[PDB]
Amino acid sequence: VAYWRQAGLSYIRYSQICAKAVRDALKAEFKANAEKTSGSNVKIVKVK
Amino acid sequence: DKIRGILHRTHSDQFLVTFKEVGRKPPTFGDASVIALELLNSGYEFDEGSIIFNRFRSVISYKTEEKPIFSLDTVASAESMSIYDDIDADVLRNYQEYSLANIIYYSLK
Amino acid sequence: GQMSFTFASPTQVFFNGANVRQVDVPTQTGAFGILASHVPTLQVLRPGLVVVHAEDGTTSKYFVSSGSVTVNADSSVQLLAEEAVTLDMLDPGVAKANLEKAQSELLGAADEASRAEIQIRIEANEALVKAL
Amino acid sequence: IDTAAKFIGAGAATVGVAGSGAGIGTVFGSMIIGYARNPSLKQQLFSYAILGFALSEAMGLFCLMVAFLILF
Amino acid sequence: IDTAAKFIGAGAATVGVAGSGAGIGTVFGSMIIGYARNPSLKQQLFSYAILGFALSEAMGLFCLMVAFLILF
Amino acid sequence: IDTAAKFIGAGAATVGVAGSGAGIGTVFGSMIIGYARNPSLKQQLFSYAILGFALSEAMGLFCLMVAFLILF
Repeated sequence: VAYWRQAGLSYIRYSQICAKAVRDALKAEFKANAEKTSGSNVKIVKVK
Repeated sequence: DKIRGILHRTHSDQFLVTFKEVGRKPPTFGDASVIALELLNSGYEFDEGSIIFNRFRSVISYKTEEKPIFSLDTVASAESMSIYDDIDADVLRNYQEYSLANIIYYSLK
Repeated sequence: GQMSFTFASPTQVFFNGANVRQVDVPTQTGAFGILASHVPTLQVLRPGLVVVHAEDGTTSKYFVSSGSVTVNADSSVQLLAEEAVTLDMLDPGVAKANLEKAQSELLGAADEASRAEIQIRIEANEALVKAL
Repeated sequence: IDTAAKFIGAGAATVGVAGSGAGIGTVFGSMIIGYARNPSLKQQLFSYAILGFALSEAMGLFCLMVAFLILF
Repeated sequence: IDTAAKFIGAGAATVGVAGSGAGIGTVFGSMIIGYARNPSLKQQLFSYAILGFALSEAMGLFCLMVAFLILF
Repeated sequence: IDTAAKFIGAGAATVGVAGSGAGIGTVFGSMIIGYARNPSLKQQLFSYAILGFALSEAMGLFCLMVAFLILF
């Protein structure tokens, strides 16, 4: 249990933020490999 | 898309969510985290499951296959985990979620 | 002795079936050392550096972000991580500036879970600087 | 005065069971935090905590046996 | 002189009841930490505490019982 | 006056063995939590408790032998 627990979060929602900070501390050379993974392409369709 | 388009007639009321725009660009691990996050925070608390996909053998012949998903913590609480160490129901809660994002990324590749 | 160490990113692979006697992993609920016959557990990770001691004279200073350590019944581990980079790809200079800006938004957070998101962000940058 | 030496000794040798009193209080403070990881209860988890009690209280009980010889 | 050996045996024997009072702080301390793993509490988790608490106090009362014999 | 010293001496010398039982409960109260993490009983773990009971009692049982030479 931590602060991300007992407030209504998930471990993916933990793992998204702490991995995003590593992609901001990279240099200009290895910024394209942070652009490579960047997995925001799946759309969301719920019928209601 | 083409899973939802086929099953739009017989099983239009057994859908949870549908994910489109898949397969144009190559799949990555972030898209395996977008799907697995929304499978939790939907309101549907489930206890077993399974995934179906096409694991290929060669250039010519593939095969549609079947793999199960032990998502529930207590079905993952059996005789074979009492041998293991200090893992509680909070550590196993965080761990069993992360293997849901690793079976989707295996399935997507 | 008679161990197996596997270390894989999603896109690349560091170690496959090659073990060197000692692995140091930052666990979510503390830290541990793998004595090559350690009592097996199923743990998950916090932001922190992994210093694998090669046999090979020297060590290997990796830095994971969030993954999973599964040491199992037979003497064999499987350490899988999402963002497993080395030290020289990171810049210390941008890591100093990112700390206090996330502390500035911490007082400016009205909600209770949005403020809890800010507490996640300051912890990862705190282990960023002290590893450097 | 000869009877007084009988009385002074046993009350002093009484207190050698005070630590053996707390020496059985911790062997039950383990099996709470021991069982609550690994439910293998009826097997040798409980059977060992039986042995640790009767051994330790016997060494407290022999300390009470010398209290009687000072008394008698 | 005959009264003075009554009270040293009264004072020194009562000392040993301190030890078993230290023991039941352990077993009630350990039930707090055993419950925080595995909430199966109303089962033999809590029942082992009342197992242990009665067994440690039985030693401490066994210490205190000689205080009423040797004084009288 | 020789009799008034021999009986207070040994009863004072018995007090220390309370220290022995209050550690000897720990050496089985660590083996309860020892085997319940990793079932390595028949190997070197249980034999350490056999050494652990044998060692700390030798710190204890010698103190009883100190009480005998005061009595004799």
